Amino acid sequence: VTWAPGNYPSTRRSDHVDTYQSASKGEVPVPDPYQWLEESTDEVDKWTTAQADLAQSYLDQNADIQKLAEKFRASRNYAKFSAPTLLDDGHWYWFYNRGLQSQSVLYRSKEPALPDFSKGDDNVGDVFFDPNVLAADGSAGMVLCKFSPDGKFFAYAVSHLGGDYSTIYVRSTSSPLSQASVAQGVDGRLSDEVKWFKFSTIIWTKDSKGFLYQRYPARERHTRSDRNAMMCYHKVGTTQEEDIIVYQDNEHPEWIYGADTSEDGKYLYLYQFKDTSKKNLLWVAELDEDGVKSGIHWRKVVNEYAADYNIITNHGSLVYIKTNLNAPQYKVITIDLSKDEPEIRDFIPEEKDAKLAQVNCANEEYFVAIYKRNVKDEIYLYSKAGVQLTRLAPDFVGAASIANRQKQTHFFLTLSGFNTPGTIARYDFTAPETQRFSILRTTKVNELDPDDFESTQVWYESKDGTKIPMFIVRHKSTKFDGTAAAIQYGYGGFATSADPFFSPIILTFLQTYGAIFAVPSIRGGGEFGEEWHKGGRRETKVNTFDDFIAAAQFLVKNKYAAPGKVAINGAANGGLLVMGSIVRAPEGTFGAAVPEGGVADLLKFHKFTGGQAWISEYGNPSIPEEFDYIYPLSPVHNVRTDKVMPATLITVNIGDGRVVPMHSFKFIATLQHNVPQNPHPLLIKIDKSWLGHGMGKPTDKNVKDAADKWGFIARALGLELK
Amino acid sequence: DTNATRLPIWGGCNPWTAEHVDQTLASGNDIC
Repeated sequence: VTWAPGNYPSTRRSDHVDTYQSASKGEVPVPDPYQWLEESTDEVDKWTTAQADLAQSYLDQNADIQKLAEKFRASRNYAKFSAPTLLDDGHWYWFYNRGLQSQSVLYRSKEPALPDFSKGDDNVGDVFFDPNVLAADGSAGMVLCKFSPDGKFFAYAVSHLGGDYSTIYVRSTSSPLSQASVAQGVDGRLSDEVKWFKFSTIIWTKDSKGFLYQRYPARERHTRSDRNAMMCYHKVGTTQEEDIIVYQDNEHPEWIYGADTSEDGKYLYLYQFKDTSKKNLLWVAELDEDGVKSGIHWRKVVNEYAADYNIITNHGSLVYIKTNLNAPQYKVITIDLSKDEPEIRDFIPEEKDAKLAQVNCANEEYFVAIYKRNVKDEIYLYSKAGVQLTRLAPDFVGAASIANRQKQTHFFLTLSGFNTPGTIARYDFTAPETQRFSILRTTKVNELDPDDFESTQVWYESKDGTKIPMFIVRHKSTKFDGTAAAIQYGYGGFATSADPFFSPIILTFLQTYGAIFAVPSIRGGGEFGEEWHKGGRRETKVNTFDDFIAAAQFLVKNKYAAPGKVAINGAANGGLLVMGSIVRAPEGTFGAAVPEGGVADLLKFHKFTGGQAWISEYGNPSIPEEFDYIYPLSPVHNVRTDKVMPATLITVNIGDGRVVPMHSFKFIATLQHNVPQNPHPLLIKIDKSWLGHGMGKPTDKNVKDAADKWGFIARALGLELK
Repeated sequence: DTNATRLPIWGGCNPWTAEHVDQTLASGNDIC
């Protein structure tokens, strides 16, 4: 009912001890007094209720949270839309959100012509597929979808609250799903029901008769682990009992699979992955009149784990592939399958100082390429002969992506950044030269003016001398004079790049309080290719934390931010980053900390759900040499009694299947035990709605959770509303 | 892509924070 120092809920300490092997020390007994917080019991429910009530009572003292909620709701209340796609029926299809809807709605053009979108989405299109009505009570979400190549069918993956897998349904594209259609008649879908779908997409064959998908074994209620994956094929207009097993491997039950089909109908491709590193196998089958069947003959083109290989397209037996083989910034190769021993050659060579992030074939023979140089995307068009023809959108600063179908005479680019809400560009091959590139739509926001904000990139030095760039965003009236507060974000792993992105919530906060936003490109990410990742993983993981701490220290030292006013935030691996940073950094480096759904027990992560796959990133705690570098880094095992911690709000969702909430529960119990008299509050907020696989929360709930996180940060850094 | 769907990460199209909530812009990029 009321927070003060030393007023935390009583938390039983058990006598559980685990024994590990260390290469340098031999046997190490490790106490785990909060092992019981791994479980789901009455005692755990009482403990979570008491923590969550303590956190809510503290937030209730802060009258600025309700004001932030109103500011944030308004900042998100503007229409949003995707790039459109032309199907073989001659009509264009795009997603549209009115502003605050929980799931966006798939629209279809009224006429078979590219709409003039300035007239408004409802005047040029009608509803084709509204995912909000999948269940009457809103408890069902569409996680992904794919139209067939001929445009006649629409496949869609659905999750429900409480569920660990998705289910694929199929419907005719002339049978829409709307409020009106559900009130007036039957659903209008086929009886097809493809269950146990996970960690996959939907890959149609070019004859439009069916699709490939990954599934797991059927499981009765009476544990939580996904093994023995199967790549399968489902024929449209049949039931799942008739689905074909395309590939599985009982000798390697942890491996998983992906697939692709070539545009000309000639090839089926199989990808295999052994863990979360960027290494895959690649096998190739030739299709014929018999289609997809059991006993497919596989040519094992890549059959050892060594590099990342992803198919772009083919012309006859020449196959174009994006790879990092001997090329950590990536490149394009060709593999010629007409030879018995395939001949491998560079098509677009590796750029030493820019990462090849994406390549698509457009208008049958051209290639569109996105390079990421200094964490900023650049777009180029190439000929069939591999000649760089031109740069597109040369003044754009941010992140970019391509949307097209190989056979068509246009493509789109979707562009966004720290002050670019969402621009959709079109390139039309049939128009005159000099009139091919144009802007289809621009996203207009609410209350905010993106021109009021300056985004720059600066460089700092890490502990070992390494030079690291960092994005900084401010409202233009804020000075770098040692007085502003800073919010610093990070992820730090798995070769994921911390790219620019647009958030109306972040910019609203910066303008409200005169704070700055900082995004350092720390090692472990993929900003500078595979060597950047290698610089912060397994035995070099410590560098990720050193880089993040040095960024915060640089902000204060060079007067971007005031001493003691740097707050840090991150999610999942980003939560690990925040929790490890508060433990390792000197006292007073940070003024607030918010880890969301984070990893924290680095000795037991591999014992739960899909954690085994992350041995690629963190190492294996049961190998003696690797224990020696993991143990000194595990946040749960390195909390001390003698360092003041900053104000901390841990957040978790109770149904999280990817990162079990165990991790956060153990960290917060350990904090409260070790520094019970800490002058700043150490709290955990626990959401008890059990989210289904791949589902988000409702919009209204996301607005409220954002007001709580940002209001907590504001108060901890001593910021007031004017 | 396939392998990224099981990272310890917040949400496809690289949503590495909670403020990535709005995915409408890229959601049409690969639907056929």
